[PDB]
Amino acid sequence: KFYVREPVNAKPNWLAVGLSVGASVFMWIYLIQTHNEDVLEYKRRNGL
Amino acid sequence: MPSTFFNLTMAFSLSLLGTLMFRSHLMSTLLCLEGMVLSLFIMTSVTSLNSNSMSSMPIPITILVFAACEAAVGLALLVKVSNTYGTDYVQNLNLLQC
Amino acid sequence: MNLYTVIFINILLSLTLILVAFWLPQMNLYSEKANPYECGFDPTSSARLPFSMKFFLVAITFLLFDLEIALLLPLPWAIQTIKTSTMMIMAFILVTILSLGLAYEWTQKGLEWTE
Amino acid sequence: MNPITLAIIYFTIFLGPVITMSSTNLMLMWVGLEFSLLAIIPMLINKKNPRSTEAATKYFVTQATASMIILLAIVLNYKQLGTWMFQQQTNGLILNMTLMALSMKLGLAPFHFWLPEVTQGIPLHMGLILLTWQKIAPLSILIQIYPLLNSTIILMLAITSIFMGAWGGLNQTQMRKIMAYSSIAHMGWMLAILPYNPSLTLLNLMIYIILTAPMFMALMLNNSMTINSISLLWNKTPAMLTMISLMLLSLGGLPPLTGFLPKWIIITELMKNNCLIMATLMAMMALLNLFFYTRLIYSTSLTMFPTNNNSKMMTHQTKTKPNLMFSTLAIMSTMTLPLAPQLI
Amino acid sequence: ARQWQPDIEWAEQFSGAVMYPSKETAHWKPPPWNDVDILKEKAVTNMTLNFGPQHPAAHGVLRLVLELSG
Amino acid sequence: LRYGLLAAILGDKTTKKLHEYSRVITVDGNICSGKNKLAKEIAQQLGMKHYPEAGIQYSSTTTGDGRPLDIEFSGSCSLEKFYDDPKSNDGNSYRLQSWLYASRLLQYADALEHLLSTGQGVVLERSIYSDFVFLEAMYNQGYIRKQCVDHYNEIKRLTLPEYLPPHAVIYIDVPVPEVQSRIQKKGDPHEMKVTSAYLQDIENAYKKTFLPKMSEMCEVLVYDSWEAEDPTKVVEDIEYLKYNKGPWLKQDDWTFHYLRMLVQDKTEVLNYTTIPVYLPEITIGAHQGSRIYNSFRELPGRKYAPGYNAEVGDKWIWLK
Amino acid sequence: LKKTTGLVGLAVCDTPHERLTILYTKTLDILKHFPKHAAYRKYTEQITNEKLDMVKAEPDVKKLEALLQGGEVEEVILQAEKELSLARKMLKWKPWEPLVEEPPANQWKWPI
Repeated sequence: KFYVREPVNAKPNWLAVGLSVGASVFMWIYLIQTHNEDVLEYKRRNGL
Repeated sequence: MPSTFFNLTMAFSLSLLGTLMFRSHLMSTLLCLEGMVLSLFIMTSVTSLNSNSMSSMPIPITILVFAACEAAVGLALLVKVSNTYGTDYVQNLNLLQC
Repeated sequence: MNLYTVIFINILLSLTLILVAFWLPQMNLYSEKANPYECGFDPTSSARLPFSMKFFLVAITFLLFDLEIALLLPLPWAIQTIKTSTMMIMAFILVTILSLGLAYEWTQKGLEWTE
Repeated sequence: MNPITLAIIYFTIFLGPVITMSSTNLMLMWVGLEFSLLAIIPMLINKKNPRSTEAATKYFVTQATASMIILLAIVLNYKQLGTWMFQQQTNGLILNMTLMALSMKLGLAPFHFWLPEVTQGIPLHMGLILLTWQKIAPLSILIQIYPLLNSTIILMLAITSIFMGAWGGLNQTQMRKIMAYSSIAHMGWMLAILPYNPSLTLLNLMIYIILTAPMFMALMLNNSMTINSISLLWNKTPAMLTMISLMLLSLGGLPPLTGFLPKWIIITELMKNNCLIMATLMAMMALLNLFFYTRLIYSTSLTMFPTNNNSKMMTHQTKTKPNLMFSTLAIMSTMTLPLAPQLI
Repeated sequence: ARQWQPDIEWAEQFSGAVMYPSKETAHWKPPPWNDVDILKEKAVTNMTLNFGPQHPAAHGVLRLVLELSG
Repeated sequence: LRYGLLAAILGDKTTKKLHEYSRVITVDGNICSGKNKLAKEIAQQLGMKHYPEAGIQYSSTTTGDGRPLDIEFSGSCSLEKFYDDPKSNDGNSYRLQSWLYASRLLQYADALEHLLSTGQGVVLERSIYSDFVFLEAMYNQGYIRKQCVDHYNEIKRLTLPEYLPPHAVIYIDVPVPEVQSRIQKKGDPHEMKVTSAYLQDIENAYKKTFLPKMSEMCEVLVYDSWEAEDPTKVVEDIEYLKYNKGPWLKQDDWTFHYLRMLVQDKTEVLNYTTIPVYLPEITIGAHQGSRIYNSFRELPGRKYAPGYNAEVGDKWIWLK
Repeated sequence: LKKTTGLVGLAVCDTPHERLTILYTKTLDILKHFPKHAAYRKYTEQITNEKLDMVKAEPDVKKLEALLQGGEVEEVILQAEKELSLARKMLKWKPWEPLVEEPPANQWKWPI
């Protein structure tokens, strides 16, 4: 409304925000899963 | 074999000396680069033939292929250089001193 | 020995003809007879001035195509291979690459001449 | 350039070094080097101005000569040992010739005079590619033959490179030449350690690349190709000043920043191998670099040089050029000393 | 009374082709802002060819002085 | 999708868009020659967009709010002061000329962007190709200095060659006494002080350097005032112009792409306007520059990036 | 529409009637600046008015060409442009003015 030229970032790029947030949560989930799996494997290999 | 290889080594060395010692013309320097390439080709082919190492004789032909590609690039650069400074004299090739 | 002999005889024959030509006829030499020729009127400049070439691009392309002929020439021996699938595939790839390069230089008005 | 030509040339530029690094046969490594040279030349001569043609011709002549000498080394090794890779029993002169020619390709002093001119006569993005990517293929070959190299020759090249680059950077008032001389100095440092521990050469190369790429992006942000031009940063784009300062200091080598770790670890290894005299000289002379970086910092961030009226209009426009990689690489190249143990 | 900030005289130190000047380099000049250099025009000279009179295609008596490039 | 190599490959090809009336037409003439009158009608009849002549506040109007900004932010130059005192010791003359040239450069970039993006021709009242007439008049009078002229010439050398020339150049010729009388009639107190020598130098430039040079690269259409009256005639001449002899004929998709990429980034357009040549008229000085810059970035809507100022009304910043 | 004009270099005009009206009207406008007694003004106005009247009357291109008796309508257009340019040049020259000078006594005498 204010800018004579509509700003390039006028509105959120909903595809971009969704991709970013989904990737972030996916990375966190995968990381915690791998940490648990690796702890279990370490204990198995070293006899607790 | 050994004397021939020594002579080819001297030929390459003389060509390299000519390359490193300029003399006004860039096309002449390109020709010296060619002379070095030819000496190397001959040395490689002689070595392969004398060893009977047929599995290595593709390598010399690749040497020729890439040397020709480089020569083509050099000649194109010459085209640009002449289209600018009117000739191919390397003295005019000194704008980047400053 | 035989190829050397025949080629040396050819060289000697040509040189002998040149020597006969240059040492038999009566020679009268003066400057006007010895000056260059241009259709009756003296030259206006040297013949060693730059002579721009309008086909330089195709000259360099001729270098490249000569080398690709170089890559192709081993085919008569290659076809005797036992890995015919690979040989044929590689030859087809090489010829296709040659053709595509020619097509690009054609469509970019490369084979045309500068004016 | 059209998309097809761009794709082909960039693919060849990417391929060259990949071929060199992945190839076992020395001749195929040489093929990789030749690919790199031929493909880079047109990108250099893109702007089609007299300076561009001058630089392209210089680069082509120098690189072609060096590559022919490398090919001689390979061929003589073939004659000697009936193989296509340097072995433990290859002649010392052959290996020294390979070392010389790769040094000339890389730009080490004394074989360095060509580099600053080539970097000055070409745009900034091609300056980045030349001063970063084109160093990977030559260094790979040396890393592959580090057991065989002559410490005397390598240390002569290293010390001369440090001295010449440090002295050279002082005088220059052109950003591209300054980057070239910084490249020569850091290259002296990378080569100094190659005979002893090549992993540190790789470490220093990666640090140098992460420090240099963002600097070239910063320069490209306004085409600031001179000290005066960069001085106007405080008006044209203020926020970038902190990174420019910190990255310049890191390249200089002040401890708290990452740029310290290369020099520190290299000195550690050199003295472990008893190279005290050379290490001390290099550490001493690597301070003129800090000097002629501090001068840039003075000019840009710690003082406000006279500005221009027309920059008022620039202030009105909007700009979008700072990528994400500038931020990422700048932070990674300045604030990563604490994680040093993982890097070595 | 106010923080001194660089002036034109101070900033013109960092303007020469080389900063620490020398007698040898005193004739150097700063490189052009864009890489283009104002070079002296190359006078393109075209060959001059008589093309006659004594030419098979000149009809006997024409001195068609031609100016040719290539 | 901001124009880039990807956009060009997937589409957005200019030669496809260019039509009969995708041209650049530039009116020209001495002051108060009816330039705006002619240009508005030409554009409206030929379906093209009208571009008012670039002024001191063109950039301020084209960016952000669009209201004229304080002269401190908009160039610290005044045409009123130029007329009241030409030979001012504050460099008003050359500051004005350089600022106006840079503004014209920006407007030319904008018009080229429009033409290449949508293929709708553009009518410009004056062009960077004709701006030098005023500078020549100033120098012929004792107003500005040879060093100012050198700076202007160098900046033009650095900027002008990048772009393409106008398709057609229309010069509305009006004699010196006639323009003087029209200025008196308009009766702007500062404008009336202009000198017939200054106007005569303007005309001499326009007819001795501009039109000769333009004729090489573009179609020229000279008119008198009575011909300029009735735009339909000029419009008809343009309509039946056959276009040749110009750099515009050697362009293609992959030249328009790079020209468009240059134009689209305005800062890249203005890059060489800010070359660090320390001309005392244009050298602002650190303290004043910092003060002005801080105030500007404190102006409403100019603190942050376009789509990021919340005081203005931008929303959803946390996901932008 | 005509496939071509027999004359080489002359491009077929897509809008001949409008082009002809434009040119003739423009020339009529130019001729007003001449003095009324100007013989050029009088004669050229007669000719242009006749041609413009025929242009308005006949819409068919072929029949209009037959009327104009100039051959191809493209050539007629070219001649109209020539007339306009000549009208401007005559305005500059001022040929209506009296004889510049008399010939010497017997300049045009023959046999001598």
